[PDB]
Amino acid sequence: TISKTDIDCYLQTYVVIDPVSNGWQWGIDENGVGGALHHGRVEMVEYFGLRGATHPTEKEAMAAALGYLWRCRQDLVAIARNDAIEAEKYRAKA
Amino acid sequence: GNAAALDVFKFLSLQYQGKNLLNWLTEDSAEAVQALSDNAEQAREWRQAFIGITAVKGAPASHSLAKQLYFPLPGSGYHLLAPLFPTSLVHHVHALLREARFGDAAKAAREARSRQESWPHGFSEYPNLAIQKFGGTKPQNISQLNSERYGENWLLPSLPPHWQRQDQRAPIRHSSVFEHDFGRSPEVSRLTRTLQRLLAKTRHNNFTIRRYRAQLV
Amino acid sequence: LSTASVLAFERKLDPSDALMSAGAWAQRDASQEWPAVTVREKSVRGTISNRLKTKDRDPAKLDASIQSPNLQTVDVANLPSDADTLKVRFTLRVLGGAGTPSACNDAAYRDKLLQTVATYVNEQGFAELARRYAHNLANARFLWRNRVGAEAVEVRINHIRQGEVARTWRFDALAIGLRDFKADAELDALAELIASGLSGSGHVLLEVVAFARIGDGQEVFPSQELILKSKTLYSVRDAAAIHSQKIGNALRTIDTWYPDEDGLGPIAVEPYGSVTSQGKAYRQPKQKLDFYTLLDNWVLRDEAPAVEQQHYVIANLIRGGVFGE
Amino acid sequence: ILSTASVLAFERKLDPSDALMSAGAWAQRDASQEWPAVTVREKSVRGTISNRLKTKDRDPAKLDASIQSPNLQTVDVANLPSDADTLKVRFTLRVLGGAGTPSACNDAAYRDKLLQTVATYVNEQGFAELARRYAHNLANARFLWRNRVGAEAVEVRINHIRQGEVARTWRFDALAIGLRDFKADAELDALAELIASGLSGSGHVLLEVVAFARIGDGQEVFPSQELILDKGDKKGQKSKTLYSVRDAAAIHSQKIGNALRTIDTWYPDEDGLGPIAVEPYGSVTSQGKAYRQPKQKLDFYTLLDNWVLRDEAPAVEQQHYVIANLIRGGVFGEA
DNA sequence: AGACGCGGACATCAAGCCCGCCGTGAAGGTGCAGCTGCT
DNA sequence: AGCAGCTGCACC
Repeated sequence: TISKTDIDCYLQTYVVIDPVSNGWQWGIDENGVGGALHHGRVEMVEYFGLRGATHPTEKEAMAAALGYLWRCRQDLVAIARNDAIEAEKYRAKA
Repeated sequence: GNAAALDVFKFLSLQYQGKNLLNWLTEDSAEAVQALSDNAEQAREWRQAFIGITAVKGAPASHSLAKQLYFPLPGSGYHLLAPLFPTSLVHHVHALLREARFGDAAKAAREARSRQESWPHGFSEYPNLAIQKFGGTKPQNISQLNSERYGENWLLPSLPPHWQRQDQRAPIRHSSVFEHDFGRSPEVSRLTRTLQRLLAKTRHNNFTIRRYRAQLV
Repeated sequence: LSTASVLAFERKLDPSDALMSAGAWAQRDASQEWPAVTVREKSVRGTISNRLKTKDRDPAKLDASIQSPNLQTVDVANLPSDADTLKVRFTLRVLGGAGTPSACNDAAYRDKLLQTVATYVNEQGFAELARRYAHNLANARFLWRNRVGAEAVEVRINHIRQGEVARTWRFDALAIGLRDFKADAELDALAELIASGLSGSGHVLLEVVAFARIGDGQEVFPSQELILKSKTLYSVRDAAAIHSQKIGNALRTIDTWYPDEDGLGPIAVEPYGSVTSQGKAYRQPKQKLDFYTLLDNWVLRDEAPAVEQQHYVIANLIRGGVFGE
Repeated sequence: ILSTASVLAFERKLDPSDALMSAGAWAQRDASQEWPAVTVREKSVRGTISNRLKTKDRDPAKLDASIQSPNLQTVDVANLPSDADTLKVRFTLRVLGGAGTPSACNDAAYRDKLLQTVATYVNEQGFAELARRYAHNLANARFLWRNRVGAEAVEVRINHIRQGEVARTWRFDALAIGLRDFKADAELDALAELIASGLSGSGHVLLEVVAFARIGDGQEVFPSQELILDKGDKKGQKSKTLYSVRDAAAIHSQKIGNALRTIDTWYPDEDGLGPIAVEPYGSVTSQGKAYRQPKQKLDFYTLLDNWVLRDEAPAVEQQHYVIANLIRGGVFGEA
């Protein structure tokens, strides 16, 4: 009974949403931390930059990032599902 | 202890209104005749046999395969310094790390971020954890807490900053090296993008943000 | 006496990744500087040729069969337009020591297995297996889809003794069929050399080249990569190649003894002998003719099967793998 | 219950090559082995704004100032030389055989049922119809697609390559033969019998097809264009890219193969408007319509699961169509 | 030796596949009852 | 005819 939003809880941390001069670009984060300074590493597409369209609203860019994650990178979805099973097993415990 | 004997601890930890007053059952009054509903002698005998063996030592030892390492004293001399594994502390740290991710508050505050909202609070991630599994196939030999957290040492990273950053290249192609292959370096990008994030902000609390802006350069 | 929990067998008959080049016929002798066939990524525009699903059969969403150029991108390897001959080159090492495992937990089972394999090699030498391997070399079954319409296929095998040639065989792959094991003098000499390598009386590293005369500009087929685009051809150092496991599967098609109607043709040597591309697994474990039942009857219970089953068991030991509990 | 296979794959017969394009002069057709190649070159044109503009959210001031000023575009082109009135396209074609044997199956029951059905087809009627239509598409230069729209004289020359030299020659006038009619000729029937012997498994057929089209001095010849997928669809930096292999313009091999498969003269719509190519749900996507829709029971899949499973054969034209679909080859299979 | 120009522009369209599968073997301590070699 | 070591075994 694991819905797509339960997997999307733990899949979201592999994306980053940067406001740029025109709009809200998005990119994919490898370490799953939101693309931070010290611990993370965000992949840059080849011009160098984020692999994302310049969506006006942040919900649009977030949905584009998460749909591209569900569509192309299935190992990240597998990690998110392996986290999402234990996310309700922990509620089944306490 | 012995793995066949852990049913006794499972009987002691049978939470009839608390397992602290039953495993260390020093303050029982009605439980005595419940242990033996035939007499009062063997009831007290079984009570002493259960609560007395849970604080006993024997002799100090370290059976030639544990660690014991010298420590240099100030003037001269050494202490032998045999360490131990702190399973209550490794339980408590692992429980905090399990509460910060798989809990109810993290599940609530991640759904808000999937939808770009506000909510009462935030959450954390704990990256680069490592697993060290003590029991091979049956963890009951080591500890009961090693069975509740099967394997699962859940260690935290003490790495250098540049550890997973091996790359060997020479900029023979491009003329200018600051614009190209410097921003293309893996670590500089998250400095520069955070500097673009910090060079457009409020200047009211300048005493911390100017220090962060200087250290980031 | 029981079967070991760990039993590991190392691969004999190890081939290399077979590399592809292109040129003209009647330059087979000086075919050293031939240019390598390059994989090119192209984009094609097709239609919808798949059967429609339960969701895509709606009235407003029936346009998929109507308006869909389907916009795919694939990899393609072709010959140059003034070249009609494709050259496939690989090296084949045959080792020896066919029945000695590399890992075991019970040495009584190991001594029993060594006694059984020595009993085989004393009675039945490596005469049939080496003949079948040499016939799978002599016709270009290593050229899998590259042989199916070629006007003239010629294979050439050299013996690399020190660094250079010691013996040359020049076989016509179209005279030697793909479904019968006939006899020839040079094929028997190659079988004697392969049997001498497999028994342990020498070191055999052969150079196998194969020319398939496809025609000018035609499509040659290298190995397609498995991805765990949807079409990625295989290439090492910008030159299209076939995998070594496909070449080794081409020389492992020696099994004309199985429990099915074996008037069809030879299959590859597998435990529960399986052609997964045809969806049927011969040598099923229900009939007592797979590798595990014959191996546990020959070693444990001293119940020797028929000589063809012994040939299949020794061939499965040459292939190697993980056998055990 | 004899369901169909989940994985099903049929290989391709009639595999062509890329058509190489070269330039020359008519009556020098026979000595065309040293002819110079036609090259793709770039040109930067300046056009005016001639298109339908999105006037919903744009102001008319910017729209007017747009459609006054020009626009600049970089577009590839290929023309004939100024002393050359003849294009030559050259390709090779193999006709293999092995019509109904699948290269991938999950069930041997469906495989032997399909092999029996196809062998019944070939034993009752030979490879005489399909090879006649393929010889029609060879002898008329439908291979020359838009380079034969207004050409003055088109001539096709077919050579049978035996080992390394010619064994049989045909010479055809591509405009004498139509694009819609299927007629009866002597040399057309001899070429069709050679293609029939190729598709029967009774020999190896390798042909060299050249076509000379008399267009004119300095006019434009049309090789194939290219799909720039997810690499040039950002802002329109490059308009048109023509296909050329090595400093010589070329036609795609699947375009020549689509010119060879244009034999489907049987479909439940009006089949008198012209032959189309053999596809499952026979589709002309550039014409925006899908003949042989799966609603009416006349596609490839309903015909094949009626024929092999349920032993009910369609008409002779429809099983000719499904055998042409097996000659083309593809991926079939129910999940 | 002192200089190498300004002005305007750079299109809009429709699409992006299917199917089957994903190896196993070994990686355990603690303490007790009975057998066996030794005396 | 009585001890100390070893091995198989029971249980979680």
